Amino acid sequence: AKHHPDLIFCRKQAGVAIGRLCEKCDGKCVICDSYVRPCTLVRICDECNYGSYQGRCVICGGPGVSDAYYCKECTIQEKDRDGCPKIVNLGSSKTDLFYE
Amino acid sequence: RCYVCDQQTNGVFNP
Amino acid sequence: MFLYNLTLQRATGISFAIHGNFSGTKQQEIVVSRGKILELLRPDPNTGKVHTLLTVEVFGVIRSLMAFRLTGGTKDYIVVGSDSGRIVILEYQPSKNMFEKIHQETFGKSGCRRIVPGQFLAVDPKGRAVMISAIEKQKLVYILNRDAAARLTISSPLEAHKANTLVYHVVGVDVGFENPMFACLEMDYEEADNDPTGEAAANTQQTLTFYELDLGLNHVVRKYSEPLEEHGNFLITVPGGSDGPSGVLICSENYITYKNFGDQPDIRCPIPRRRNDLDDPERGMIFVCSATHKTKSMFFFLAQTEQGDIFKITLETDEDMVTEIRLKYFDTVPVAAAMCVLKTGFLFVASEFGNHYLYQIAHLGDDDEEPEFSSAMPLEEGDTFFFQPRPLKNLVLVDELDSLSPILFCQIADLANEDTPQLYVACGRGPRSSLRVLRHGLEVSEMAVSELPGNPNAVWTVRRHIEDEFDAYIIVSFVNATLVLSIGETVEEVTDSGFLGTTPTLSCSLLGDDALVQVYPDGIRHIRADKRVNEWKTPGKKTIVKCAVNQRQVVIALTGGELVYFEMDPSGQLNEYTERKEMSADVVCMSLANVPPGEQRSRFLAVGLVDNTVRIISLDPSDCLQPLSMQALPAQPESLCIVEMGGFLYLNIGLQNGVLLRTVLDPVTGDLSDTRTRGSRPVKLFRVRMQGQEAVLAMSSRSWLSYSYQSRFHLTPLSYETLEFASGFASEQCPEGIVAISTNTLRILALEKLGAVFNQVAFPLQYTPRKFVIHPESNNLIIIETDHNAYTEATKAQRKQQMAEEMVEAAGEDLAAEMAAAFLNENLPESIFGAPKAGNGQWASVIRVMNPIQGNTLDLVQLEQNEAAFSVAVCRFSNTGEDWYVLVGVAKDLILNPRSVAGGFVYTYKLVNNGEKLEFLHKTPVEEVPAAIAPFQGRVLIGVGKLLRVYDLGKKKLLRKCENKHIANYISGIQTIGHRVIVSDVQESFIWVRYKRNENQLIIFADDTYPRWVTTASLLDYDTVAGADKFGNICVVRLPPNTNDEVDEDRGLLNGASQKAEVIMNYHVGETVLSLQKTTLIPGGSESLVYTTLSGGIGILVPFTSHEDHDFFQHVEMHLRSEHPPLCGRDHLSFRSYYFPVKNVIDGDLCEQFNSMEPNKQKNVSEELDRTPPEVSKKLEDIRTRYAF
RNA sequence: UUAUGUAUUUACUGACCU
Ligand SMILES: [Zn+2]
Ligand SMILES: [Zn+2]
Ligand SMILES: [Zn+2]
Repeated sequence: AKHHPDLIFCRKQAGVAIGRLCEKCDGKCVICDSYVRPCTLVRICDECNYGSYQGRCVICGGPGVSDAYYCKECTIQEKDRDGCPKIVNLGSSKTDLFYE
Repeated sequence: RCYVCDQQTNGVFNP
Repeated sequence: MFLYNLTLQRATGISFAIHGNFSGTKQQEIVVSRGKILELLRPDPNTGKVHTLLTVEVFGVIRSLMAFRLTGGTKDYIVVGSDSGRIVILEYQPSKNMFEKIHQETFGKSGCRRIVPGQFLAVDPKGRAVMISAIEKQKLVYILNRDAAARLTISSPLEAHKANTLVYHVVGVDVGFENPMFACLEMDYEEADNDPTGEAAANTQQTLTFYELDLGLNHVVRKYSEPLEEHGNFLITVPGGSDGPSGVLICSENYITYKNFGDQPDIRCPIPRRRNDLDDPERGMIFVCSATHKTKSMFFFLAQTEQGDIFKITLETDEDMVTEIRLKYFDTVPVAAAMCVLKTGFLFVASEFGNHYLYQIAHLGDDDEEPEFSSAMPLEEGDTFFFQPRPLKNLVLVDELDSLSPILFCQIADLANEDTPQLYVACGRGPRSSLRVLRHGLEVSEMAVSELPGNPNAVWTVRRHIEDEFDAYIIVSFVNATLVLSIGETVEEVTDSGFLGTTPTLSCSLLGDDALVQVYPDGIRHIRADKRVNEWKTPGKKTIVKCAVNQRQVVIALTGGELVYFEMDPSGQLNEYTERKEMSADVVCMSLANVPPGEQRSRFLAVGLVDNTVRIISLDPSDCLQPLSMQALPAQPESLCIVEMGGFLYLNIGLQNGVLLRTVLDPVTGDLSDTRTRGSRPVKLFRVRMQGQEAVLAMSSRSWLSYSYQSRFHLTPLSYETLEFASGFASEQCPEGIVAISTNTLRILALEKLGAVFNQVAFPLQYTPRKFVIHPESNNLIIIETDHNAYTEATKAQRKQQMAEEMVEAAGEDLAAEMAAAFLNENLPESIFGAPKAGNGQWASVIRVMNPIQGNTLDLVQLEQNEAAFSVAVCRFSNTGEDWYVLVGVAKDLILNPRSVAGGFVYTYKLVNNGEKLEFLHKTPVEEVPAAIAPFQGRVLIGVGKLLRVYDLGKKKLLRKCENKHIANYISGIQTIGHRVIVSDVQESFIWVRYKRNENQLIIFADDTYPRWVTTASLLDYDTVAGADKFGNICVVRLPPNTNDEVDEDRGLLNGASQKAEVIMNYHVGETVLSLQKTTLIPGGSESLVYTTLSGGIGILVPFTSHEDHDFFQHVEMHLRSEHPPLCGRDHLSFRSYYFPVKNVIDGDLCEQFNSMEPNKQKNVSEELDRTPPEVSKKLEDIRTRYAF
């Protein structure tokens, strides 16, 4: 995300699998991470959609509910035509909070 | 054009 | 300030062309790409012509295009790879007549990048995968399948990435239901860029590489990788599996090579050069086209060298392995971008410059006479297999499809004294180049002539039965002559024919089976074989006015009005209705039309009255002589017509100045009168038949045909004069047509090219015409022709004589000096066989004064061998008197890459007497190529290149008067408004320069901030300058309101001038605009900037009047970017903002696709606009009606 | 008088977070 600067994206080739967002993060854009003007569906790679990882949230990794989208401001900057935006690592937040 | 709202009759006039 | 783009005659040059069963039937279709346009063409086999069926604007650059057939499939899907990061697979739906987008998958950022794929596109021949690949580093494989709804599906993109790797071409290796393989010519360059010795990048030969897709393992592996002992440029698929020896031919400079992996030894065949063609100092020879063909017995390849010499390559294999390849000189056509040989034996060639062609293949195979050679015959000493070029033997020309690409220079001028202006166009590359004159009318071609004396009023066209075509008679009357001529040969005045009645006649028609009605003073005739006339027409007195006939039913009037019908009996003779209205007089015209069904009355009555009124009356027996719906007209109609034109009955009145087009439906009459104008003599509306349907020829000062070409209502004029009448025509002398004269003669006409907008007429030229000027006294064109790599014909004659010399010198003892003489006096047409190419750095050039009426070389002046013209201006000096002058900027030894001129010249000519010839005056030298000449205040201004010099005449040579040296890189354009100079740099921009009267200085006082690469420009105001660039944009640079000129002459502002000018539009066109001109295309219209691009297209930029129009069309196209996205996926706002962001220009080619959606979308947009879709289509064609065609 | 290194509060940022 933009808030947690240590989160890294997957960035491999985007397949045909449509991204999903959890119930806690519905309406969030994936890159600019806002709520308004969703314009373009999320296509995620086949390694980040395999088996146990199907229909899972792009950001949280929770169980997905609705489809994921990019903003218009991510679309017209063509930040959707890079790799798949599946946030891979879980780092330094929601880990120490689990230990707290 | 017309009298009520100056709409274009465009020649069209009917009963 | 606020503009609006429209294309008038959209682009015609073809870059890619593919063929296949796109409709889904047995017959085949061509799909071509005009670059920005994607078109479907049907090669109509029986008549041989080529008909366009659909043309869409994809708003991208179609970087590659390829059709594929799904495994066990009927229809082929088109596959488009573009500047968007999108593969997009299209299906031609014939029903709705549009390209249904099947799928659209995103794989990288957009624009014509280097890394993301889209440039090269290969497909598996069975139809299971498709590879889209870039010029560097990355390739993608999609796996195509079909699922249970017989529907196409696409997997995730497989990856075939390979770093530091060029790709020259990629192709589908046929393997019959095996793992699909793709072959590509690669090159790895990392050791070529690591070693500064330079030789490591000199021995870095290509590799043929095969990518095999493990469908079992779902990834792409480099299977084979074999180097090449020469650099191949493109590959050709060989069919295989069961059909042939599966592999890839490799075309290359002077070679063709069959390679196939595993076991085939590499088969080399050196490319046949011509016998002793005079274009080779040292130059190789490549192919440019492939054109495979699978004739269900064997397979062959119609390859093509770069001159145009088509070869018939046939693989003849003794084993399952290949044995040896062999080829022969098939034929020669102009050089093509792509070929599609067709089953049913056609050959379509798409010349990249000039006209496209469709040939019928006459002698396929051609295995009878010709000296064919092969690969594996032990021939040494280079090529050693020659061929003598020859005219056509294997092909016959059938269709010449027209194109304006490349429009190199253009003028809007009215030189031929016609009312509307004309487009004078330079066109073509090389010996196929042409000046082309374009008008707005239609191709009115006369096939026969007669000379009808007196002053005839009218003509009518009638047959024996409804079933024939000969059209047995043709009647012509003015007051008292009937003259019902025989239609065929020996057309001459008639005696009392089998249909003739009396002399003073006024109408005719076929009413019954063979029963004619002819009308005169004692009107009623009814004549089938016996002259069964019953001529009453006497309500006491009145006997002549206003005939109005149909095929089954009649309504005629007398002085009075709503009157008699005078029908017939369906088994017998005529009768009448005695129910009359008698209508206080008021009649100028009546007209009707009849339907193809109807065992009843089955028509509608329209009458036009002397008062400012028309009237429609339904005369069905229930509700007879009872008026139905009312009218409005300003002055007087003088004409009426009813017609049906689609596949709503289109009521066409005409008044004495303007014309209308209503939309009368049969029970209810919702009129909706479309309007348009036509001296202004009263128009006359005559229903004729073209192409299969009917239309109205409405006639005035000039004639106007109003025909519905795919429901578009082209109201296009005619190229002939005024003709005062019209009627239909059919005969075996010419199948359909129009006989149309009320003035002193008689013409049988044909309207041949009927879809298009412009009338091309071409005047052929020798070389590539750079630009031309217009001698304004006694209008004549003065053209400079210039071509790199070309001989001037003095060197052609010297080179031919030299060839003859060494052919009679090289051991002639044993003999044939016949060969040298026959070589000297047999001159091949260079427009047919390709011009010879003079190595490098040679430059042919001539100067041609030409009549723009007949198109004849009124004067021709050659130049020397390397002395190439670049700029021309006619002018009239001030120090000398009235006499004209011609200034021609010439360069010498230019060599254009790397650029090293040897300094140029400026020739001065006098252009005596009327302008018909051209006397030399003097020859001044100059130290860099004078690429811009411009008359200014009785002198000239010459851009030497970084140097702007004023000049004046001397009797020895030209004399400079000023000079400037602060203008940047290179001059390419100079235009003046008077007291100001606009200097177009070749790289930066427009530079304003002031010229002083008291001094002689040239002071730069304004420039622009953007680098632009300006190609041409035009002045619009005293301040603004509209210009265009090499990349495709159009800028308009308006000076700020202050910018005081008075600057007398060290810091600049940003390393430039001080008053930075500013930009008030940027717009992308996709093609290089080469001619911008401010003009008015239709009298009664308005000014509009006209751009003529390089790829043949012609467009306009149109200002908006008021902010309601601007805001309306802005919301229209802002809705259409949402509802109607472009075909390639290329985002329309980000196509028009390709290099610079768009500003204040509304793309009206997106707007005029409002008329191309299904009416659900149209109702969504129109109620989102709060209008109705006919109201929006009216408002949307008003602008094209007003400013343009 | 710009300035460092640190012990060190106070303010402030990211629609950060059950
Ligand atoms: Zn966003
Ligand atoms: Zn991923
Ligand atoms: Zn989430």
